[PDB]
Amino acid sequence: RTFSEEIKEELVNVPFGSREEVISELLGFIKARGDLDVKSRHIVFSLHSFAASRRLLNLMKYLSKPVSEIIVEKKKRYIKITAEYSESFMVIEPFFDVALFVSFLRGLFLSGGSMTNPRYHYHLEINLFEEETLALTRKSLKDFFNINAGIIELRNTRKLYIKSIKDILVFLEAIGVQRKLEEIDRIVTERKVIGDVNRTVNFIEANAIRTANSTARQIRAIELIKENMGLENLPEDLRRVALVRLRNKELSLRELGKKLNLTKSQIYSKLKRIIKIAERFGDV
Ligand code: NA
Repeated sequence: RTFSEEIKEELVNVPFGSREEVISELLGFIKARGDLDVKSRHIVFSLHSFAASRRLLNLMKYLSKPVSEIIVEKKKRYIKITAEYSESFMVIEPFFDVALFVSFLRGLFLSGGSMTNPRYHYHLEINLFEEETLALTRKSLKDFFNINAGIIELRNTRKLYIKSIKDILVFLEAIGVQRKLEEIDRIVTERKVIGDVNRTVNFIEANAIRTANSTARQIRAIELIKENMGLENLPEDLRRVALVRLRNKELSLRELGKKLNLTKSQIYSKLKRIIKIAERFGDV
């Protein structure tokens, strides 16, 4: 089951605050996915969500309004719900009020909205044809909940989207999601790693101390060999490595390697051999 539909399942039995909030949520369904025909007295809803379809049926039941037909129009296939038109449906001003607006948002989201699995993306969207509706919705999201949302063009439709995981949680909780807010936080909190600047400094020092102690140990090993047997009496490939280290004592192993067409690991293996040889003569 998609993460999005799991969120929508939580909303199927959210309370019906009042008749006004019920009609406001229905208007959300109507605006997003309703093909309205006042003359023939019907509304055709096209829904890709079963959670959304069940919520729509529960709203119509609350209002005591009959739904006449439920069919699948033959992934791209969708649910067609035909219901009776009532002028009361269109009388509500859904933005005027945070209670009315939250119900409108729930309707918009259930019918035409979706949300990405936050393990992969931060994305919650609402698809809508009308341009005014989307702008007004975006303004009310900001005024009421301080939620910043962008807008996207798709020719067939336009998308309102929220990319802040903070704003997404506020949005979801506002419309009545509960269980899944905990799962989202466990995912968000688990991607995080916080702080210690002193731990960072400690780590950087430790690596620098390792590198310095190694380099000193290389130099010391080369000096002992030079004193006791002569570098000229090393195997040719170790001899060049000993000289390059001794002549370039502040270079990294990578940079020492470049001077002999050797990789860092190659020059490092040779330095280890040189140190092994120098144990003969003294502490290294
Ligand atoms: Na050199």
